Amino acid sequence: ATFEIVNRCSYTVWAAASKGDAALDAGGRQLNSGESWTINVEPGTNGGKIWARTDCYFDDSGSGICKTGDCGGLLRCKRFGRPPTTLAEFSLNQYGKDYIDISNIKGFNVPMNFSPTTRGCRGVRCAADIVGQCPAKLKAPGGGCNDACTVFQTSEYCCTTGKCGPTEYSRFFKRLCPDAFSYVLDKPTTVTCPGSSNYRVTFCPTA
Ligand SMILES: [Cl-]
Repeated sequence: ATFEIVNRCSYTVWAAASKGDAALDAGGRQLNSGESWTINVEPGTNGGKIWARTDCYFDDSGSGICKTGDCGGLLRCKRFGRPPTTLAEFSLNQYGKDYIDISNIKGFNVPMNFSPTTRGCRGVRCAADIVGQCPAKLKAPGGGCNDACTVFQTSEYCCTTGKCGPTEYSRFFKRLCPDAFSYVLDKPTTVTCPGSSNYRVTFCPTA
C-alpha cells in the first residue's frame, strides 16, 4: 500500500509513520512546505499511524528532539510520538477491507486530511483551527492542543475502566472536528475502504 504524505503547511513538518513497535517504511522524514513523501506500508499492517512533528532539530545521526510528536528523539520513528499529535490511523487488509480514521484522542498539533487515492470510499478531515481555539487548560506550552487524558490522567478521560462518557474537553475536539475521534468510546468515524486501497495524508489541507 502507498501513502503519499503531502505537506501543504507554510511551516516545515517532520512526518512520522509507525505501528507502535516498528517503523513503517523509513519511519520519518522532513517535509518542507509543499513537499511530498511517498511511503510503502506492508499489506496487513494493523494499528499503523501517520502524524506530523513540529519544530524539530536532528543531528547528522538522526537524533534530536521535536516540540510535538517526538518519537524518542529519532528522525526515523520506530514508536509512536509524544502528544499532542493529530493521528491518521489505519488497519489494512483486515478480512478483505481497510479501515481508516482521524483521531484527536492524543490531542491535535497539525490539521490533516486523510483520503483514499483509489476508488470505493470517502476521506476524512480535521482541518479546523484547534490550536488557536484550544481551551486554556489543554494548551501545550511546547505547541498544540493536548487531550484531557494526557493533561489530567483520570480514568474518565483515559477510559481506563472501558466505561467513560464524553466530557467538556472531548466535546471541544468533536465540535471543531466532527469526523475525528474525540475520546475512546466516541461514536466511530472509521471509514471502510476496499482491501489494498492507497492513500494520501495532507497536512494543512485548507487555508
Ligand atoms: Cl502554540
